[PDB]
Amino acid sequence: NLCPFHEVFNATTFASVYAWNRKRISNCVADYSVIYNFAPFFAFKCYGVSPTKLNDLCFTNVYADSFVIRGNEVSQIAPGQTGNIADYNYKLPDDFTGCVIAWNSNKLDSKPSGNYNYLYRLLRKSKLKPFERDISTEIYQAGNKPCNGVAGPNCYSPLQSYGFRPTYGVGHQPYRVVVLSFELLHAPATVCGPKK
Amino acid sequence: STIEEQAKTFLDKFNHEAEDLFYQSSLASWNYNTNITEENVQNMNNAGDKWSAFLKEQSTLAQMYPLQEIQNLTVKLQLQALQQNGSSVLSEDKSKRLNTILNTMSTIYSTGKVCNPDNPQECLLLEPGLNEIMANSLDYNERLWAWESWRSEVGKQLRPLYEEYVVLKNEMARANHYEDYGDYWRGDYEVNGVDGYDYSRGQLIEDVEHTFEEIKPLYEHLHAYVRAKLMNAYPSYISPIGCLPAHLLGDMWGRFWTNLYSLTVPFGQKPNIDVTDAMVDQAWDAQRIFKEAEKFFVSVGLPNMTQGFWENSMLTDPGNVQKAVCHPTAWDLGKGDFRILMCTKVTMDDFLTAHHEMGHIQYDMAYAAQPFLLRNGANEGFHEAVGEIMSLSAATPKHLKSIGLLSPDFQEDNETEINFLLKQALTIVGTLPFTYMLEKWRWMVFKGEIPKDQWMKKWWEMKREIVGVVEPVPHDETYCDPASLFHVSNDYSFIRYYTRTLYQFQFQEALCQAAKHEGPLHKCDISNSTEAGQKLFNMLRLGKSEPWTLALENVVGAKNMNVRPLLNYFEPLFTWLKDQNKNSFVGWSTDWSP
Ligand SMILES: *[C@@H]1O[C@H](CO)[C@@H](O)[C@H](O)[C@H]1NC(C)=O
Ligand SMILES: *[C@@H]1O[C@H](CO)[C@@H](O)[C@H](O)[C@H]1NC(C)=O
Ligand SMILES: *[C@@H]1O[C@H](CO)[C@@H](O)[C@H](O)[C@H]1NC(C)=O
Ligand SMILES: *[C@@H]1O[C@H](CO)[C@@H](O)[C@H](O)[C@H]1NC(C)=O
Repeated sequence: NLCPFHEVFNATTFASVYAWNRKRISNCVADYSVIYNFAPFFAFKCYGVSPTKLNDLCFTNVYADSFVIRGNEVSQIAPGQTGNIADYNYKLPDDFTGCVIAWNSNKLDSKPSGNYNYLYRLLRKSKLKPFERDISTEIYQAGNKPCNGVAGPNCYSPLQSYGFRPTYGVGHQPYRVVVLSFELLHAPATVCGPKK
Repeated sequence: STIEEQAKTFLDKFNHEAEDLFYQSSLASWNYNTNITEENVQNMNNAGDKWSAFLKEQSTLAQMYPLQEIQNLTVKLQLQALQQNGSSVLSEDKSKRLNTILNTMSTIYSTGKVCNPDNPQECLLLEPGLNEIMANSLDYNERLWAWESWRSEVGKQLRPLYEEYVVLKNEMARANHYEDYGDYWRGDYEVNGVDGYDYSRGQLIEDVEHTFEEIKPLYEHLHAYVRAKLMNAYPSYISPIGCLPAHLLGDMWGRFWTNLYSLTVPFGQKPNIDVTDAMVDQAWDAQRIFKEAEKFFVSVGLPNMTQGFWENSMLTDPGNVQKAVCHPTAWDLGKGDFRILMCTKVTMDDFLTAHHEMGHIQYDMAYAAQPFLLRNGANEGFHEAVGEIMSLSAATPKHLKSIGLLSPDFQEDNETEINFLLKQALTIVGTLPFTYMLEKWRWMVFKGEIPKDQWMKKWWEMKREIVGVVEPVPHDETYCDPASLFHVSNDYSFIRYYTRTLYQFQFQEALCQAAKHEGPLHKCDISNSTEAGQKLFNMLRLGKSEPWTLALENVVGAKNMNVRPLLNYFEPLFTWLKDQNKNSFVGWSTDWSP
């Protein structure tokens, strides 16, 4: 049995960071060599798991979150960071036994007319919590007066767009991020690495 | 939710579509400047209209968060920048009249063509013709004809529009809670709120006057030397005791004395420094020029530039297939996009301008982390000063020898040092009195305390005492001589060129002291000095967040403009001039009568 490690990495489109896509992976052989197919990996941080010892352990579940952010926002995909992605869009817990993988996608994403399909949340009442997803698009009231719905002054919608033109810099170019979070619940493990 | 918190969330939803719209507008402008078509003009018009409408809407929705109820400083500065009414305080009719005035003045100056001699078939224009025949002319009669011809036709058209333009600008500035348009312009060198690091809009006038008082003796000595050199070439045209004629300063308005170097060079037998021959026989291109500039910058310590800079910047003209203005400018398009637009020839001057614009680009990359409204120089002279630091450093003979353009067989002597210092003084010192004169005249005009029926009279009586330039022919009130200048006609502040001159030498002295360099200041090399690079970058990465008074101290240790870096930079030239022109009169007589 080979579960979609290839399909999550090789997808035609990637979900926005504000509403990211989480895939629960179970009943698998690890076959982690599929991940290393992609060469241009911009970051392969491996908080809590050795980047060469993955193919010896067994976990109950594996979650592969995938989203698109800027190049300078990849540093916020790490336990203990702060900013606009790590507290309003995608927060990950302090322990976070897992790996973070990100590569540039200025060709697959991005468009000279402006790729506005990739949005993030610039304003929220409270900071996000580890592995929470806020999809609601209500209007943020920023002060002392109810918005009473779609609104203009002191109101302000929450989700902002990125634009992703291909002439941008390197820290402003789209960067597809795939985050692997291994779950080690006290249950019989269903994902294991091959061994003779 | 306090008013400051509301302000912080507005200026966080502004800083995000502003940046997007500014990138769109800058990309439109860049592709027009690289490809002059009609579709590109339409794209610029659309993008600029969208950006201006967004800016106006954001300003009217910012007039809400009151400034007196905000305690933060970054938020206060951002709201100050966003809340400027500008020309909206004027009535609709008055605003449209002012816009038409500005457009007509700009078009008249740009398309101005004098056809006085013979029949109107033979007429010259600005860049090749009139500039060429004013730059290199040995005929007093021809120079007088050209000068008085431009001052007559152009000024007589400018003045009727200029007076009402001044009235409208004064009304707008008064409606903007200022005193006059001069005060509105001076409100850029203003720090209000910071204790110990503060400035006033009249303190700028006081400091500029004091700095000019300090620089005056060197200017008098240089003027005496220039007059002595000019009299020998021009018999009976310049009196030994009088002032200097207006049309004899190379430029049409006498802004720069650089073109007055062939008749002023002291050591003609000694050849000047020039690396064009070796640079062209070493097979150097624009790519190698900019690669060596980036090598100099990384040797100093500043970071290397983005990969997209090389593939997007237009460094060479792509033939005559497409039309593109090649004026050297550094483009900061916004979201990580830095480009340089210039037509690069294999020349020393093009090499130096490449270094200058590359320093501009480095300054732009330094403060890219600052908010959108604070992404600028601390004042409007910091950018030019920072660029000129590297422009000065890259032209040193030591750096040229290290790079490879100057052969080791060449030796350095006090004669070559004096030649280089005299050329530098002609370029730099020769424009400080003119800039101070022009901005003082504009400030006095906008003040309105002087009358209106003697504008040219006071202009010419201030030219004599401040610059030492005498009118060759009498001028009545129908003339508008200052309006013949680009910045005066097109409504541009001019004190930036006076301020940058002091700031650049302040920075150069500070960075040469930090580089552990011993000797003359003009033979300094910031290269291979990571300490100097870090000291420069400390001020460079601040942008407009910190006040310019503190930004100056972060690199120099002073809190205002200082003439002393200029004076120690030009000290060898000053001593040489004092030792040489002691037998000739210094200064200009006040009793001259034509
Ligand atoms: C530049 O303009 C020309 C004019 O038709 C056209 O080929 C196109 O818009 C641009 N081409 C290039 C190569 O930039
Ligand atoms: C103003 O707000 C910014 C928010 O980023 C903060 O960093 C800064 O310290 C504040 N100013 C002062 C004086 O505290
Ligand atoms: C920038 O300069 C550094 C020198 O430290 C070099 O290693 C790097 O490859 C250069 N990058 C580019 C894009 O020129
Ligand atoms: C800077 O240092 C490098 C390596 O030490 C050397 O090759 C280069 O010539 C030096 N340049 C200057 C201007 O000192």
